Amino acid sequence: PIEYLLFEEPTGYAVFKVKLQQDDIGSRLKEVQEQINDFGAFTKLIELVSFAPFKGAAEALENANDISEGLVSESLKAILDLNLPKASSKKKNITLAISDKNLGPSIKEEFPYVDCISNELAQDLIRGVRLHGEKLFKGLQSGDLERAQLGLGHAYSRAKVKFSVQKNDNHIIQAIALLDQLDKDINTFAMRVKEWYGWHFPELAKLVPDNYTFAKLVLFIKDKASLNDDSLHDLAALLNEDSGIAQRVIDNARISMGQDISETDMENVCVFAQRVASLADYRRQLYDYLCEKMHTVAPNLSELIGEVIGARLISHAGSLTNLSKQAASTVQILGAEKALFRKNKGRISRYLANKCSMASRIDNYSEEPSNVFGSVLKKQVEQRLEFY
Amino acid sequence: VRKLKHHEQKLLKKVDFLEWKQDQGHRDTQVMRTYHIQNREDYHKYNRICGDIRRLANKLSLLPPTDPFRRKHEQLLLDKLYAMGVLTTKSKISDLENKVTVSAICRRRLPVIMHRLKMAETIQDAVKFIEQGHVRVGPNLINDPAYLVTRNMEDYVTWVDNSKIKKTLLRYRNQIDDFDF
Amino acid sequence: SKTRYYLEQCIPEMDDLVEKGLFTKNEVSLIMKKRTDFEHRLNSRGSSINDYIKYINYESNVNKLRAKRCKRILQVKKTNSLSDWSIQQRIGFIYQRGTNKFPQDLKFWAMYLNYMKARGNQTSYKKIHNIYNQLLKLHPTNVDIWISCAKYEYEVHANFKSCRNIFQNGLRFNPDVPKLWYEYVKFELNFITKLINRRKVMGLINGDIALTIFDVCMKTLGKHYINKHKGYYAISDSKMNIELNKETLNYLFSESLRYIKLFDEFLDLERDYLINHVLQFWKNDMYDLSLRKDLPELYLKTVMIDITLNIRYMPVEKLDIDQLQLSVKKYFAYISKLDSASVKSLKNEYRSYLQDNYLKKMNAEDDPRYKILDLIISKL
RNA sequence: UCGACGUACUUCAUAGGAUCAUUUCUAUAGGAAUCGUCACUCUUUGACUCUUCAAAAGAGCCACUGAAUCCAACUUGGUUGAUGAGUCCCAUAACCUUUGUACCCCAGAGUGAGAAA
RNA sequence: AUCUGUUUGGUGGAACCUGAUUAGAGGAAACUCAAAGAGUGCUAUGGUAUGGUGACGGAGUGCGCUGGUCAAGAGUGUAAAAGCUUUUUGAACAGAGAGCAUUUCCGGCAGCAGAGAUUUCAGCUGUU
Ligand SMILES: [Mg+2]
Repeated sequence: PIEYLLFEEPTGYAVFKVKLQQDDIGSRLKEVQEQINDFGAFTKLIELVSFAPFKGAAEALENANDISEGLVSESLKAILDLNLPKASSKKKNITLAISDKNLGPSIKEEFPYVDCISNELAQDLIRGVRLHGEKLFKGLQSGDLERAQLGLGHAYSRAKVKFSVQKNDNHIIQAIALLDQLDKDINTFAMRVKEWYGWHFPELAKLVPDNYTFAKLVLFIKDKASLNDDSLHDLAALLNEDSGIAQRVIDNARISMGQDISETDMENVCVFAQRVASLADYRRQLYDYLCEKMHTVAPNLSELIGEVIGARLISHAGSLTNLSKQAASTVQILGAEKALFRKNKGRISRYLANKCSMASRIDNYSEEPSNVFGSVLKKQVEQRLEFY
Repeated sequence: VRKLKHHEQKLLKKVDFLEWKQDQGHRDTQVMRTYHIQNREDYHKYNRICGDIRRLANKLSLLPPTDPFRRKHEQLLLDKLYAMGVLTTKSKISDLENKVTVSAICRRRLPVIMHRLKMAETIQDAVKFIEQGHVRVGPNLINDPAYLVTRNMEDYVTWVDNSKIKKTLLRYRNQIDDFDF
Repeated sequence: SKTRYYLEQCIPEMDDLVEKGLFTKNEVSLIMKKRTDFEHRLNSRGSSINDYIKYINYESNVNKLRAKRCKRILQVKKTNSLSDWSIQQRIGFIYQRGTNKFPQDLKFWAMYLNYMKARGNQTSYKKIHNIYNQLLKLHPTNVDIWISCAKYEYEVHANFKSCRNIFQNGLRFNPDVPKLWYEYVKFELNFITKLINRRKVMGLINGDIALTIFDVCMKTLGKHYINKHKGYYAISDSKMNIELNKETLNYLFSESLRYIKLFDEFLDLERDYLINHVLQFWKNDMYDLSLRKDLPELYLKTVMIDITLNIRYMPVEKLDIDQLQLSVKKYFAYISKLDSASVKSLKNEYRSYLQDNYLKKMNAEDDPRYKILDLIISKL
């Protein structure tokens, strides 16, 4: 006695009409089970009458939640109202086949004139619609059911888990992996800048050993021939004259062995020196972000040892959750290759590692960690330090 | 024909387009293959000769066992068939019925005897050498591969004198004497 | 096979054509040969909607040829027999088969509805309704269908009640489409204006409802726009939430502005009363953003409409100095509450509006109001 | 040499259940098959051409008319480079040694209730 | 080394024995030509086949059908009720196209004006 069928897709709600009723007494016979697999046989059983796609990703999640809770959404109420004919509440009722029994009482409340069925006969039809999928929709735009399932699946799962970007600690791992890379590249490129300008003015590389200062100076003194008293003051403003380099360069540029390189070559040196300048500034900007992120993600661990050292420790474990799950001994050897925590010296290191382990646990398993426990835990280490 | 479904096979049990009872199991084709018989009706000419022997043996068997006529004639038939090579042994009279077959006669054809004498690697190769005039029985060249060789005449099957095959045999062992050729 | 059954259904017609003398047997043979090709095309695998379109066009040409031989040979407009309605019946059946096979193709649905509407006498309107009932169920989210049947029943038939229920039901499926809101309000204002023009007609021979739709339109459209651009999740960042709130305000402001333009057409309605409601709506704070502080540019336009509201529709001939004095009086009041940069922009726009609408259309020598307007423009 | 007796030794049965055999039905209702074809992938077999082990025989001779290969000759390119020849296991590299710089000399899936007096 | 002679790897494959096969065993080529097997793809959809033989269709009337509201009736229950069942009837209202009749009009011909791109439809008057 099934006349209509409700099927819930990730894309929307589909309503079918049952053209023929399959045999119920012989439901378990093989030939009635095979017709569900065969599309030629199945298409004679049901036909699509309506389809109402969701507006977007947001609506899909809301109706996924409502269907999970056995509730009738406004969208579901609209499609059913448009399709199901009006019948008597008592004399005779339009029959609707639904997959979930919990959804029956909800639909009955909204539509008193529809009787819901979810017996094994109904399930067999629902199984067939799921089996053949988009083939039954006669080309109607159902998107791609497999792809939307992936998006909706992650959305539904995280919403129950209440997953947040705040719990994210991989930003720390990215920052540390990038920060040391910048420290390598800044040095490697800065060394090259010393060589290239070394050809044009080799002694100056000796005058200003600090590479970052050398790059800024080279950006100013592009050609050692150009030497003015005002220029001396301007480069004297660069850094300080305490080292006396301002006088040395002017006297030394006058008498030097550097062979003049072409204008195009100088253009590369200044631009490449300009490049070393940008990464240095970006590195400092990223370093502050790592410090800020550490406080938010792991205030206890950052406060106890430090933001950078904590960031290195999290990366070594591979994640904050991995660090927490480790025993105290494993945490100690986790930082024993770079000496992160470093006979009496070892005793502090072993003592400090245990506290760091507990600090990680507070951070990892707290939705909004505080630094209150980090402060006292660090204080306990300080007393241990003074004692030893 | 395509493989018959279940309900079709039940209603078409006796349908066979490739094997019939009158074929007798394609025994003729099988035997023609084993001994490389090129004439389609050579088997059935042999079969009629085998039937004649089997008819006589049956009639003799129905004569009383101690009959001198019965014993004489059965021995003559056993003597003649053994001499031809059709029968391997002369001991038992039941061989006239059980062991008289077309395969026995085909086994005395010239290609097969060449094969057993190792003059050819296969019966097919022996047929080709006969058809190409390399083979002589006695002083007579034979290009008919159906020639039936008796036991006595199997001693005179040999290569033709100027055969290229004969030179290869002697050249291989470094025993070629060009005076002979 | 299905093809043979359909070909045999043609035989009673083709026999009638021969009997009436319109077609010869050889010509009848050629027509059936072409139909045999098409029926096979439709009943086979790989059929496409183009096969249905071709077979419908072919049958149409046969009908035209039959009609012309009817006048040429029989010399009658109609021969009372099957051949009159056989082709028209057949064409409708090809449309049913095509739509069932390929419900996705909206072009074919439009052709089916146009064909049946054109022969109104042959096809009862109830059959038109069945097509729209079936089409609407298959594509509830295509607002064009909802407007189409809403339009069809309001012009051909003029069922405001059923045309209303279409808009009520259409908005139930597609509350996030501003176009359907715009058309629904357009119908209501048409219904009122037709009613008032009907009222005007009786006398010689003897708008709030739209605004409610506008108000719910503003509420509903904003809700869906937030649901979009957020994806599955809410936006944790406080700043990005405020940006999303601005987008809705700018989005809703543009949609509300279109309604302001829509009111302009309806002369019969007290549009100034209709406009003032829209302005009163934007005075209220929405989504914890005040128009004056966060989006001054929108607020300046709102003040602009309010200042010119009383004089917007006053023709140059009927220009009243008192209303201008009320208009300018509104202008100074807003200045005292506006920043210098905002005042400069409003001052420039107000000058331009007065200059283009009135000053350039006023004769300088004949109208004393020209000097007053020029003095006002100079002082502004 | 045969008998009888005694002794020793060899051999012989029979059951329960299912399936296949009737151009439906092998006797049982506990079992399972009734559709006028349109494509694509894969697999098996056989022809045709050529060929190896691996050879053997040429329906045979003349004439005309095409084709292919190898030499000679000539023409182009060629020591200012013809021919032959593993980029594809980073010679844009790996490994070893020396030097310089910064750190390290306790257990490791570490142990698990002592310590101080 | 006119030393030694075992092992490892390659070449080779007598005899005996065992197994399989046999018009001997193979190889290469393909937008070639055949005969078959398996799996997969495709709306692959008449549970009784278009609204229609002037044997007709459209418009409208009536009957019929549907929904709930109200009123009354019957039953049950009560001290009296309230409450519940009703294949009991009626009223107005809201409808479906989903059946049955209906000749009441229209679909022959001419004229008026209107909507859309010479053609399509709607209306009005005369006429068969
Ligand atoms: Mg037995």
